[PDB]
Amino acid sequence: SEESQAFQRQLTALIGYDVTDVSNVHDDELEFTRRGLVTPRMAEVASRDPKLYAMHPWVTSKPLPEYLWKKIANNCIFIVIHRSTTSQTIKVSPDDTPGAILQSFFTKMAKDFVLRVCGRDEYLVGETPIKNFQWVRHCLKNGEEIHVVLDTPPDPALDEVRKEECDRKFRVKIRGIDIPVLLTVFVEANIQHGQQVLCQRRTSPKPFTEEVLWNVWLEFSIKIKDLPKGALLNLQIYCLLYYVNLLLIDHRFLLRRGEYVLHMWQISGFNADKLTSATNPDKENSMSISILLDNHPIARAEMPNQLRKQLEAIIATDPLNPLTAEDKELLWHFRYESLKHPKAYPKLFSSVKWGQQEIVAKTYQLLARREVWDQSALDVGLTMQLLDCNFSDENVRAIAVQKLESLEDDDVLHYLLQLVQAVKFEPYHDSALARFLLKRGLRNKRIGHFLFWFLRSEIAQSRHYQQRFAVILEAYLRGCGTAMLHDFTQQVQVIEMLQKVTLDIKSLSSSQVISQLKQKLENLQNSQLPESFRVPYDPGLKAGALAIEKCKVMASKKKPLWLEFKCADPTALSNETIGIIFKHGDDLRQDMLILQILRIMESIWETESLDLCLLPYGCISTGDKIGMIEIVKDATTIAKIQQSTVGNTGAFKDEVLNHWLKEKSPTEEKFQAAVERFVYSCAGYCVATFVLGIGDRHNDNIMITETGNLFHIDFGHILGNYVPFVLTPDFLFVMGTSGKKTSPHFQKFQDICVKAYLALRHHTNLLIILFSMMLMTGMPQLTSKEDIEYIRDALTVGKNEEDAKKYFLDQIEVCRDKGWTVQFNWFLHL
Ligand SMILES: Cc1ccc(-c2ccc3ncc4c(c3n2)n(C2CCN(C(=O)[C@H](C)O)CC2)c(=O)n4C)cn1
Repeated sequence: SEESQAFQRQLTALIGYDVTDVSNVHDDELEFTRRGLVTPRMAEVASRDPKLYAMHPWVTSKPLPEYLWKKIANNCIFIVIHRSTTSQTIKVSPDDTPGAILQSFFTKMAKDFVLRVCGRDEYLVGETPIKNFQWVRHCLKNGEEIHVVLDTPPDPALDEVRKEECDRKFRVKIRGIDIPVLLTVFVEANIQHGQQVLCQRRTSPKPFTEEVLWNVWLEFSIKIKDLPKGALLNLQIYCLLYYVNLLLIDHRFLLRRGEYVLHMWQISGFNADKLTSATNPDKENSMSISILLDNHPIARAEMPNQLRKQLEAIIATDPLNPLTAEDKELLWHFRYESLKHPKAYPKLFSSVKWGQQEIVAKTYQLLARREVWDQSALDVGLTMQLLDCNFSDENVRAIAVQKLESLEDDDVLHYLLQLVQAVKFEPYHDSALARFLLKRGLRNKRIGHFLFWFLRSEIAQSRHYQQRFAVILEAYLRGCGTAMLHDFTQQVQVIEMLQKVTLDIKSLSSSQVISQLKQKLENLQNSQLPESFRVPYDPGLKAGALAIEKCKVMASKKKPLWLEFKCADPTALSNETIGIIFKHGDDLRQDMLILQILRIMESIWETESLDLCLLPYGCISTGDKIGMIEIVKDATTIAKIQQSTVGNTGAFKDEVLNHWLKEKSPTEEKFQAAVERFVYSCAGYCVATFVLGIGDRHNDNIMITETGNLFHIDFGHILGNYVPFVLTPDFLFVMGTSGKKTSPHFQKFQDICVKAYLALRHHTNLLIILFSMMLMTGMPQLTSKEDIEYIRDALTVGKNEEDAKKYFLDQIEVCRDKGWTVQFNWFLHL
């Protein structure tokens, strides 16, 4: 068509990369996957209830926690309804369904419509108890009234989707390399499967010059018939300067034959990029390498006591404890006993010699007998581990994905960020995981909204993986709907203009500066910007006009914008603005990863009726060293609370914070809250920050609210260029204690710590796989391997709870002993 040739022009502005281009490819895998995805998209589209998908309730089926029942008086919750300007409060039992709340409104008063939340694009539709809606649970948690404005349901029609239509050893010739500019140099060629190295050959050292030829045949000691699907020819160049990869078996199961001229990635300064099947786009600068392939089809007893226990002691250890050869042979030989334990599956499948046809054969035999796995309750940590870089076999990976299909929307959103990062571990573009994320993001607008920005973030700052991601996004967009498709267009229009203002103001560096900013913010507020837009980190909110008066640039080398917006929705029960920081220079990708692990930890604590009161504030990476950050209301930096009444000195006073807190409390009662709120929040971050190894931080990078909530910021600043945590004399002061001593609050502190710390240890393996995946996909440079193992030590694995409660309280003590040494040390950092 012609429209459809322009429709693709919009997608390409939404995606941020051109997926029709075919100039940095060397085969039809991408078109093949774009093509392959057409089906699961239309498949999912045709299956979503059009209504429930237009109104996208945000529900959970988990149990309403204790701390929120004990915040309810008596099976009685209050929902303040709004029609016009009339109010009316009503009684509700936590078990009252939203649909039956109208059989209590068109009947419970006399002398069609659906309940929408005031100020937000959030509804309470569908057959759920209201105690189970997230918004309700958020209003309960922070002591707030539930305001709904009854009105007309959106029209599914606006969601409508636009209409569719041999024993021969393997060998490879290294013709030679060539860099358009500069030593001795040789080529390494490895056959890899899941970080496992099947064979390795080399070249003769040639003289490092702008061109180098070899015309050699490197014969491998692997039979053609023993190549497993998903095996990579991995080509590298030492003097290690460059790598590139090529799948030996292809998306159509063909042995790869022909000539290839592959352009190569440079090292700099382990991680996920190094695994990509993508060649460099930058053909002008990139060293390349030329090669040639011509060579096609593709195809229980008992146990000694000591052995069983030796096997038991293997199954039990954490995901990072290395497997010896003796360990592996033992898992393999007793594989059938090993299959009875879902916990065994990562290590058992790491015992497989994947370079051997017949072994792989038996492994698939093993997978066919999968009932104990199939029948076991979903364990996400177990499941994440089969999706990491250690597994290249499709059938193994796909049984992990099968296990994820049972996640309800709530939990998909907890792990969405890292499931999307996990795509980098997929050997091929079309996978069960890439299709799984398609389905869940086509079924649910909140998942799909977030999926858009996660994918879009990667496309804009990763050339290693943008193509694969581009293809997944396109497939998403062709199924989200015109409504959302238009809503996504509003959003990108806005954040591209603001990024522009962001980078511009940044270069201009002040007295003058404050002038320009306000002036550019005057332009955009005409007929270039639309009237409003969903805040990307909180799809619930629509931002209207820029409170120009309130906007500003900030003191900070790289100089972020402090923007504020009016809520674009009239039914908004207040006139508080929406506050966003736009910033360049920080790797906000790392911040996303840490923030989301924080939400997971909050969630692990919920399982055990704890609320450690963290503030994982919204954060969306939009490009390389650029993105936006949600503003927390009524907050200041801890430093600043010191700079207030000691002023830019370092002469740290122990009394200031408990003063500032009383200085900000409306009463003495609300003051105690701010002290209740503080001791929890302080311990929440102390534990969480210590586990991740980002607890040794600087005074300026920690904040509090005029109501007691502590929370860390800037997590890129450490994991991004890099005492146990931070439990300082000022913090302890609010906790009643001084120097060396004790008090009722401080002990409470310690009891909340030890509970929280222990509660995370219950989920050791989960945390470890998440930490481990984070470093590989999001911490460039910071891998080493011996970075990974930190969280092993941190979570004090192998130790008893008793040894555990101990170790943490001691970690706490290094906080009393050091006092100010470090904060002052960080200050003295000029
Ligand atoms: C990487 C990174 C950057 C910013 C933030 C961040 C997050 C929430 C904030 N809320 C209020 C507030 C902030 C905030 N800064 N800020 C600052 C903190 C310091 N800052 C930085 O960029 C630090 C120095 O790197 C600018 C934003 C405020 O002033 N207020 C009131 C988190 N991570």
